[PDB]
Amino acid sequence: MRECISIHVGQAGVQIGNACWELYCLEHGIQPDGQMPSDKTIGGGDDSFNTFFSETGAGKHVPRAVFVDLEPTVIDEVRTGTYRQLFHPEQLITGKEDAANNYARGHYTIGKEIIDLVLDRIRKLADQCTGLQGFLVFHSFGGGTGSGFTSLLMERLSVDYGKKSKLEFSIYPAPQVSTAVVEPYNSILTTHTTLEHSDCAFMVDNEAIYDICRRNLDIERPTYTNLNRLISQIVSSITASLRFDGALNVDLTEFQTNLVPYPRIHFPLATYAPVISAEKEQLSVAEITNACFEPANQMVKCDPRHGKYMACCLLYRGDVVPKDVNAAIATIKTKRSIQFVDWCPTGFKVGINYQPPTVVPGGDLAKVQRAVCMLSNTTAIAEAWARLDHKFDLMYAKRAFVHWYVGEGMEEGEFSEAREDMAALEKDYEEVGV
Amino acid sequence: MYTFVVRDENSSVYAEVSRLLLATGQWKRLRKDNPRFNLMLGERNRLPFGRLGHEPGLVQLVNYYRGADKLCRKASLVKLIKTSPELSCTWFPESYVIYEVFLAAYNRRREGREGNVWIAISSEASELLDFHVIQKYLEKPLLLEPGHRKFDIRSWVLVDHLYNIYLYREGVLRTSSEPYNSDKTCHLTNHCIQKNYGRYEEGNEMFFEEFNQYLMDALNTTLENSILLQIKHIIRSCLMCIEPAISTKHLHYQSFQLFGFDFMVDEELKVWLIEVNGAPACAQKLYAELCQGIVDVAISSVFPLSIFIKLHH
Amino acid sequence: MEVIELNKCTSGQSFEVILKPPPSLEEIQKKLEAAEERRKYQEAELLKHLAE
Amino acid sequence: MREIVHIQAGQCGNQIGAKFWEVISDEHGIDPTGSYHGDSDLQLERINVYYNENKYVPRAILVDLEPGTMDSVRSGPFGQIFRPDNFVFGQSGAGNNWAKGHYTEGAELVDSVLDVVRKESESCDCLQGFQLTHSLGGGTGSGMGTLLISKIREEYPDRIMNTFSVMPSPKVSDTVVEPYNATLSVHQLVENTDETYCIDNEALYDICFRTLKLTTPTYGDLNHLVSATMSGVTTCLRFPGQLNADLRKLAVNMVPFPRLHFFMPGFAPLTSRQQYRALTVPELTQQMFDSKNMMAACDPRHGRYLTVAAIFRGRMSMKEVDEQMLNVQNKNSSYFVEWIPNNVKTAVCDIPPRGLKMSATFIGNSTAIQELFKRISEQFTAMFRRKAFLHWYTGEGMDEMEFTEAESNMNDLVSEYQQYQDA
Ligand SMILES: COc1cc([C@@H]2c3cc4c(cc3[C@@H](Nc3ccc5ncccc5c3)[C@H]3COC(=O)[C@H]23)OCO4)cc(OC)c1OC
Ligand SMILES: Nc1nc2c(ncn2[C@@H]2O[C@H](COP(=O)(O)OP(=O)(O)OP(=O)(O)O)[C@@H](O)[C@H]2O)c(=O)[nH]1
Ligand SMILES: Nc1ncnc2c1ncn2[C@@H]1O[C@H](COP(=O)(O)OP(=O)(O)CP(=O)(O)O)[C@@H](O)[C@H]1O
Ligand SMILES: Nc1nc2c(ncn2[C@@H]2O[C@H](COP(=O)(O)OP(=O)(O)O)[C@@H](O)[C@H]2O)c(=O)[nH]1
Ligand SMILES: [Ca+2]
Ligand SMILES: [Mg+2]
Ligand SMILES: [Mg+2]
Repeated sequence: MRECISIHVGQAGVQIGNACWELYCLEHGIQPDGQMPSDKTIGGGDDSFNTFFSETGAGKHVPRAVFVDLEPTVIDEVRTGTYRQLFHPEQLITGKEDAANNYARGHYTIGKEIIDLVLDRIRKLADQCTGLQGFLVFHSFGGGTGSGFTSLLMERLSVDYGKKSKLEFSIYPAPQVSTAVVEPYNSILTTHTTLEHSDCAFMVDNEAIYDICRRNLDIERPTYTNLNRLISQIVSSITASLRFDGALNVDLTEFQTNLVPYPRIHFPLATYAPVISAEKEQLSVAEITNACFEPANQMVKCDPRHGKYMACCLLYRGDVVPKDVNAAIATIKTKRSIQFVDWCPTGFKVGINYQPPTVVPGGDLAKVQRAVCMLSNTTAIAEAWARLDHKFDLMYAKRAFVHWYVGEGMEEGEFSEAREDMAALEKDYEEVGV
Repeated sequence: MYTFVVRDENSSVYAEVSRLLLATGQWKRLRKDNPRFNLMLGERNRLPFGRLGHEPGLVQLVNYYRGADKLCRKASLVKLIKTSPELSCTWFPESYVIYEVFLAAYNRRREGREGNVWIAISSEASELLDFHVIQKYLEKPLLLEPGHRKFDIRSWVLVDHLYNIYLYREGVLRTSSEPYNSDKTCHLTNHCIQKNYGRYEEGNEMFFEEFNQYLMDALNTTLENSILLQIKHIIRSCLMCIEPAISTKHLHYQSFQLFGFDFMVDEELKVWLIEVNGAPACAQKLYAELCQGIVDVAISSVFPLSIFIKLHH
Repeated sequence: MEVIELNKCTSGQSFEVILKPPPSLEEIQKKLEAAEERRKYQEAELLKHLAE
Repeated sequence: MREIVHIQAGQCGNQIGAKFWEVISDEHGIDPTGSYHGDSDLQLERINVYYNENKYVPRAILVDLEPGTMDSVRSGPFGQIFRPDNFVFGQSGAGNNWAKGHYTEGAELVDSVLDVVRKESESCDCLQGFQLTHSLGGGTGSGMGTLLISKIREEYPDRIMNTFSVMPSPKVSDTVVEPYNATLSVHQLVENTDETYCIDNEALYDICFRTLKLTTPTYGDLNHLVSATMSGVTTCLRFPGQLNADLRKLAVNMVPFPRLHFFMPGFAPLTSRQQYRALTVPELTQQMFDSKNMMAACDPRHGRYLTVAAIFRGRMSMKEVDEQMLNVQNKNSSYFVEWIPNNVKTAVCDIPPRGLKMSATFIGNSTAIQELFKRISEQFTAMFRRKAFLHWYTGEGMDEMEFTEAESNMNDLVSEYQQYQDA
C-alpha cells in the first residue's frame, strides 16, 4: 500500500478540499470524529482506504492532507467546522495577508516567507509514509495564492521529492462565478511555471460547473457550496481507484501511463454523468455512456468532435457490468465523431466500482443507481488554452495591470516567457490534432 | 435591442443581411472585436469557434457551421462521399484525389474505348498528371436550344440552428453562350468566364420560370419532376451525412449557414452534384428576397423581433 | 471488438476494450532572492524620493 | 489583512468623516456610546476593519488646524464615540491656503498626528492601509492632508493609501483660490494614493437641485449624499460576503496603470434627508449608471470605463441582478474598453443601508474623469496667467515654479486619460 498526500492551496483549493474530504468520509464510513467502525484493524492497517487516511491508536482516521492559505478566514472555517476533529492543527497552515489576486505577490513576496513552513509540515506527513507515491494538488488558476504559491510549491516538491508523482485539480477562471480582472495573467503565469512539474492535471472550468448547476440542478444562482459538492463528486470519481480495491489507476503513475503519452499535453478532459436534481428516472449504462460525449457534461466547454483522442478511460460507479459497457460502446462508436490519433490504439480502458456514488445528505444531487466519469485526453481542450491566451493578449498589449507584478519583484520578461510557452503549447496541440 | 458584429467585408449576402437588420431599428452593430455580441457574421477563414459561447447571459449565433468545409472543399467532398457509409452514390461523378486507382479505371475505359475524358479538361491521362481531384467529365450534357448551350444549376440552401434544411425556391441557371463543342468558354459555365456573352438571357442567367417553360415546351416535363426531385435528394443526402459532425444541437453556441450547391443535368435528365459552395453569392435579382429570408428563419427564429421548400423538420 | 485484461474483485472490475489498432534548490533560491532585491531597490528609490 | 486606519482632516474632512461614522455605526449596530445593540451576526463579523474593541471605538483620527469643526463633533451625537486622544488640533487655521497646510502651519502639527497614527497601527493584527477624508479646496484638508499622506507613505510604504477627496466647484465655493489648492493637491494624490474617490461638489449640488428638488441645498444636504456613497463603496470591506474585499484587492482590480486611480462613485436610489416604494432591480441598475447619479460631474458617455465594480444591497434576486448588469453592458458596450475583458464586477450584500430596502453603489474608473481635471486646470490657468492671488502662497515660501510643475502634471494626467480613451 502506497500513500497519497493531498495539498489544498488557496480559497478554491481549501473549500474544494473541504468538499472532497466530507465525501471521502461518507464514502468510507468514517465519522466526523475520525472513527471508522468497519475498520477492524485498530491503530493501523494497509487497506486501500489507508492511501488517504492514517490511523491513531484511538482509532481515529486522519486525512493525509495539508490545507494552506495565505489568509486565515477560509482555513479557520475548517478548524471550527463539522469536520474539525478530523484534522491535526499542524495540517492547517495560514498566513496573515493574502496575495491580493497577484501571482507575483503569491509566488515571490509572500511565498518566500512561508514555503519552508509548508514544506516542513508536508515532511511530517511524508515521514509517516512507508511508500509515499506523490501528491494531489488542489488550487485555482486565478487566485494570487492558488496560482503563485502553488507553482512555487510545485517547483519545491520536484526538488524535495523528485521521484514522486504530482497530479493537479485546477479551477479554470470563469466570469460567471467571480474572477479578478487579472485572472488571465495569473492563469498563464502559473501554467508556464508548473508545466515542467506536473504529471497530470484535471482542469475544471467554473463555467461548465455553473451551467451544469443551473441546467441540471435548477439552481438559479449557484454558490460555491453548490459548485464544490458537484466538483467533489467528479474528484471522487477520479480518485476512487486509489482508495478502493481495483486494477485500473491504482497508483498515480498509472494516470500518466493511461492518459498522458506526450508529457506536455497532460490535461485530460473529464466528463461526468448523470447529474440529477434531488428535488426533481434511472438512466442506463448506454445512456450515461452516451452522455460522456455531450459537450454539456464536460468539465471544460469545448467540442471533442473537432479534435483527436490520445487516450480514454471510463470510470463507472454503481450497477454496471462489462457486457453493458461494451454494448453501449459499440452503439456509440457507430454514431459519434470519435477519432483517435494515428499513433495510438482506438480503445477504452474501463473501470467499474460496484458501490453507487455517494451523495451528501441534504445536498442538491440525487442518489443514482449508476454513474460514469470519462477521462479523455483530447486536443479539443486546447480551445480552453486559446480562450485564455486571447484574454492575456488583450491586456498585455497595453501592459494593463503589469505594474502590480513588477512592483512585487517580477520582471516584465516573465510575462512574455510565459506567453511564449503557451504559444508553444497551443502548437503541440495543433500538430497532434490535425 | 440585439447586437451583432461583422467580420466578412467581402460578403455581398451578409452586407445585405446587416443592412436589413439595422433597418429594423432593433439590431445594433458593434465594432469588429467586441465579444459582447448576439450574432457573428464571421470571416471565411480561421473563424474562432473556440471563443464562441462563453459570454455570460448572451445567446450567441454564428453564420458558419464549424466542420462544414468537409463538404465545401473539393478534395474533402470526394473523400466524404467515398468513405461515408450513408453516401457510398449514383449522382456524384467518378472522382479521384491526387497529390493510381485512377489509372486502373482509366484503362477499363481504354478497353471498350468509351468516353474517357476527365477534368482537373483533357482526353489522355499523362497530360493531366503533368499539369487536386480528377473527375469524370460529363460528355453528354443536356444542351439548351436555341444555341446548343451548356449550363449548370446553382441552388441556395439554408441550414438553421435546428438543422432544418431549407431550399430557396429560386435557383439560377448559369449558361454558356458559345455552343458546345464535343477551348473552354462553352465548357466552363462560370459567370465570370463568359464575360457572345449576354445573347439569349440577361447575364447568362436563366431563372426557374423560364427553364420550366422551356422544359415543358421542349421535353414535355417539368422542372420539379425531371430535375428538382433529384436536387432535393442530393442536398438532403449531403447534409444529413455530416449532421452528427457539425450540428450545434446541445452546444454552447448555435450555428446556421447558407450553401450554394452546383448541379449538372445530363441529356437523360439525370442530375449530378458538381460541388458545394460554403460562402456563395446570390443572383442580383434575388439578393433582396433571399437575404430577407435568412433574417426571417435563421436569425429571428433565435432572436425574435415561405420563399423556402422544407427539406427537413 | 476485443476485450482484454479483465480483472475481477469483490469491489468491481476493470478491462480494456480495443476497437481498432493504431531546476535546483539553488536556482530557485536565486530567482526568489533576485525578486526580493528588485523590491528592495524600488523601495530605496521611493524613500530616496520622499527624502527629497 | 483586516484593519483600516481612518483619518479626517480639515473642515470638510471632519464633517463628511463624522457623517460616515454616524452612518456605518448605525449599520453595524453600534450606539453613540460604543455599545453593540444589533440583531444580526453579519454586523459583527468584520467589525474589526473599522473598530477597535465590550465597547467598539472607531479607528479614526481627527485632524484640524482650527478647533471649531472638531469641537462640533465632540458636542454632537456620536462625539463621545471617538477616542479622545485621537483629536489632534491646532489653533491658527490654514486660511484656505494650501501652503500653510502643507509647509508652515501644518508642518508644526503633523508630527503629533503621526504619533496617534503609530499608536493605532501598532494595535493592528494586520494593517491594510489608510482612508483619508478631506477637501481639495481649503488648506488643512488639502495642504496638510496631502502632507500627511506623504509622511504616512514614508513610514508605511507597503500599505494602501485611499482617499475620499471633495473637489471644489465655483457653484459651491468658499474662496477664489480653490483651483490653486486643488491643482496642488491632485499633484500629490497622483503620486501618493492608490485609489481616490472623486467627490465633486458641483455634482453633489446638481443632484440636490435638479433631482432631489432642493432649491437651496446646504452642506448638510451634500454630506447626506457623501455619507451614503461612502457607506456604499465600503460595503464590501465591512461586511461578510463571498468576495470579501479589501483595499489592496480593490487597487489591483481597478487600477490598470498606477497614475490612473481616480474613481467616479455612484449611488441609487438618490434620496434626500420619503418614497415608501422599494425600487426594482432594473431601476437600481439603470439609475446607478445614469450620469445624474454620478458624484463626479463627468458624463461617462464622454469617455470609456476601464473597470467597474458594483454592489447591490438588500433582499432581491441575484439572478435578476446578474441579468440587469449584463444588460447594461450590452446597451453600452462601446463605453467599456475592449482590452480589459470582463471588467465589470458585481457583489451582493444582504444588509441594506438605513431607510432603504434596496440600494446599489457603483465604483467606476472611467476616463471621463479627465473632464473634472480639465475643468480645474482651466480655472487654475485663468488666474495663474496673471499671477492672481499668488502672494498668499509666495508669502509662505512657495515659488511660482511649484505652480508650474503642478499644472503640467495635471495636464499630463488629462492627456494620459485621453490616450486610453482612444485605445
Ligand atoms: C471594495 O469593494 C469592492 C471591490 C471590488 C474589487 C474589484 C474591482 C474591479 C474588478 C473586480 C474586483 C474583484 N474581483 C474578484 C472577484 C471575485 C473573486 N473571487 C475569488 C477570488 C478573487 C476574486 C476577485 C474584487 C476582489 O476584491 C476586491 O477588492 C476587488 O473588475 C473591475 O474592477 C469589487 C467590488 O464589487 C465586485 C466591490 O464592491 C463594490
Ligand atoms: N469552483 C470554485 N471556484 C472558486 C472557489 N473559491 C474561489 N473560486 C474561484 O477561484 C478564483 C480565485 O481564486 P481564489 O481561491 O479565491 O484565490 P486565492 O488562492 O485564495 O488567492 P488570494 O485570495 O489572492 O490570496 C476565482 O476564479 C473564483 O471563481 C470555490 O470554492 N469553488
Ligand atoms: N464532371 C464534369 N463534367 C462536365 N463539366 C464539368 C464537370 N465538372 C465541372 N464541369 C464544368 O466546370 C465548370 C467549372 O466550375 P466548377 O463547379 O467545376 O468549380 P467552380 O468552383 O469554379 C464553380 P463555383 O465557384 O460557382 O462553385 C462548371 O461550371 C461545369 O460547367
Ligand atoms: N461637500 C462638502 N464640501 C465642503 C464642506 N465643507 C467645505 N467644503 C468644500 O471644501 C472646500 C473648503 O475647504 P475646507 O474643508 O472648508 O478647508 P480646510 O478646513 O482648511 O481643510 C471648498 O471647496 C468647499 O466647497 C462639506 O461639509 N461638504
Ligand atoms: Ca485499519
Ligand atoms: Mg484567499
Ligand atoms: Mg472652510
